[PDB]
Amino acid sequence: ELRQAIEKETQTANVSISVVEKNIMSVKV
Amino acid sequence: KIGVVGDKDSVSPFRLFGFDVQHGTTKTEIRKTIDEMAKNEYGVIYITEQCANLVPETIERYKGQLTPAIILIPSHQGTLGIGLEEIQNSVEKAV
Amino acid sequence: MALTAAEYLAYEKGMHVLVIMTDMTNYAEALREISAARREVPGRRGYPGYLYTNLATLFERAGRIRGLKGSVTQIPILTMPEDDKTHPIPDLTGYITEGQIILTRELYKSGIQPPIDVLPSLSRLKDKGTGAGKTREDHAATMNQLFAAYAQGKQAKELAVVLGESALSDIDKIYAKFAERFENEYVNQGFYTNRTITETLDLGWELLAMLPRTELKRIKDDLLDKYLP
Repeated sequence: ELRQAIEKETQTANVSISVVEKNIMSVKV
Repeated sequence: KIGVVGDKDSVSPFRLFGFDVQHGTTKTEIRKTIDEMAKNEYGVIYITEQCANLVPETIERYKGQLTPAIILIPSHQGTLGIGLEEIQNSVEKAV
Repeated sequence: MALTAAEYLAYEKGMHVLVIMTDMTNYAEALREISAARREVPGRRGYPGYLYTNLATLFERAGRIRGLKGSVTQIPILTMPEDDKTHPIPDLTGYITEGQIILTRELYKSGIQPPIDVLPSLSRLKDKGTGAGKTREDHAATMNQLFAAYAQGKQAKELAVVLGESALSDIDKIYAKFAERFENEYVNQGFYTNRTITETLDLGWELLAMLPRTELKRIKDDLLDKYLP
């Protein structure tokens, strides 16, 4: 639902991120 | 740390923000961008779907890696429908 | 000789006797030697055909007798060849003796002294010496609680190292923390450290106290708050 929404909004149309990666046992999230 | 790749007209608005925006057109150097975009720890990369059918290999390679977070996006014309593809085979592969 | 001497101390002197024999595996190896001397053909696994009976002849000579104040108790020790119970020496012994105390290589190599593993261990007449008049009134009730909690703690431990620490509910994590604390402080006392029965029982409570009051479903309302820290 995020993906499709994104598509429509995009089509009719210092700032960096820091990503600590949380964990859920096997992969990290 | 955010990078974006695509057509200048659609992607240069991202340069208002601190986004290392590229204008790559190549099949292999798009990877070369993404590969130098891999050893620098850019958390997220935004990609116009128009550029992604070029170097499909390189985003399947880092797909298992957390960084970079490779993201497909429609350009000013439109997406190629990479969303319809990758959410469909990924849901069925697991279950 | 020893059993005859033990029977001479109990049944004709009224004394409570305890017998300890080591090694019992060596007894069988020597029992095999005189069989080949008689040229008798071995029955199973190279051991003679009367091994079970020959063991019972010197094992089943223990216990009280009506009218007499004597007592004969045996603690035979044997080394299982290459840590196997299905071997004729400890297997046949099981059909004669009531229960077994098993030492574990994994425990001794982890510094546990004595390296007794209580799960495979067993005493068939344990409840006969528990309860008021012989021991504390929570003896049986506690025993099963520590026992069931150990297995659960061991299972929490095995899942922990395969799925990570976080996959555990934090009370399964305390069951795990319980299960190693259980071995290191309760099981492991030392070969020269005596522990009287009362000191052992409230020790269990001190370890059961780690667990909250909610899971302890083997103990009743008289005993749970009469002894728990």
